[PDB]
Amino acid sequence: GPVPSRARVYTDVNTHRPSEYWDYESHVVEWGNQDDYQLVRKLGRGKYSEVFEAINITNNEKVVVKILKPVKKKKIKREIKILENLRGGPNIITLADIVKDPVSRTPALVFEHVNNTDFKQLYQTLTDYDIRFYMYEILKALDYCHSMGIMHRDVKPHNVMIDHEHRKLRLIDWGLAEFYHPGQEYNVRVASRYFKGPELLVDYQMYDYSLDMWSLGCMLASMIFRKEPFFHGHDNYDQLVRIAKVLGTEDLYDYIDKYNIELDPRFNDILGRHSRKRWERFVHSENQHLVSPEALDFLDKLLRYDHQSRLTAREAMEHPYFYTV
Ligand SMILES: CC(C)c1ccccc1-c1ccc(C[NH3+])cc1Cl
Repeated sequence: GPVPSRARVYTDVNTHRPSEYWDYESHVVEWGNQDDYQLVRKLGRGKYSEVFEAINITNNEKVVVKILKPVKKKKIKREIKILENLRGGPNIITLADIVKDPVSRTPALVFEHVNNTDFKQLYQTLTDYDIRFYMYEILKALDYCHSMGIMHRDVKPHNVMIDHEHRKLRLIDWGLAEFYHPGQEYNVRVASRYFKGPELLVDYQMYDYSLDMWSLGCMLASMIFRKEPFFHGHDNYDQLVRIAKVLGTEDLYDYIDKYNIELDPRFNDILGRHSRKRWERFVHSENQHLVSPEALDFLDKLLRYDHQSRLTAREAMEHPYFYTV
């Protein structure tokens, strides 16, 4: 069978805490008063959620209400417990309240409001220092949730809210987040296609916090090279081929051999043979203002097939790319 693996950092943080911390199924959810909130307008619509701007009538504070389609109760309990555990963490979205709709029995999470601006609109005003600054803010959030024995498992631009005016960043959407337990085999059907790590794509279940560091690398690559998404797969199999076209096929086969992974037969038909590309090959006149040798060295240390070989969030914080922050 596959070779076992464990996180290089925060390995046993959940083993040493009482069951109450990580046993989300036993968590008792208590509802606030839905009448304390007046819906203003629709902001977005997720996979299993509708998002509204609202105001807390009791204190005239603007909030965001995430109305959840109750498809899986266990999943709701998991998101709530994690948000409760991480509440007050650096750059972690604050869960302010949990409420229910009496008539339709619909649960809703209430969050602090963030005056967000999308990636496409943000890029034009972003300087090299700004990317270093915000990347460091994401790292503080990841080092914090990893230290708390939690893997985010859905790191992507749509899950990072940025109020550029106030230079305020918040890591959101903890619906796919999970507690890390060494030796545990997790569901690989997590993260969004473009950000899925190689461990997910080759069905290696014993993954850890390093999954988020791959997703962070995908984000950095799309910014510094202005290629969104960086690895543009059309399905989960094709996603690995797009990674192999950059990282080369040699290091991929070294990875599957190292962990004794049984690669799906479909890959022989589509994977092929690819050289390992130099990161400098993606530099052009439109994107060169956000590229530096430090940026490329840093990217090289995140975007590695071997999940054990990627920088942890704390190691990433110590990289020369962030000496200016
Ligand atoms: C600077 C920032 C951390 C970043 C780096 C790499 C890729 C994208 C982004 C990014 C993330 C979220 C949002 C707002 N939803 C906007 C942007 Cl520009």
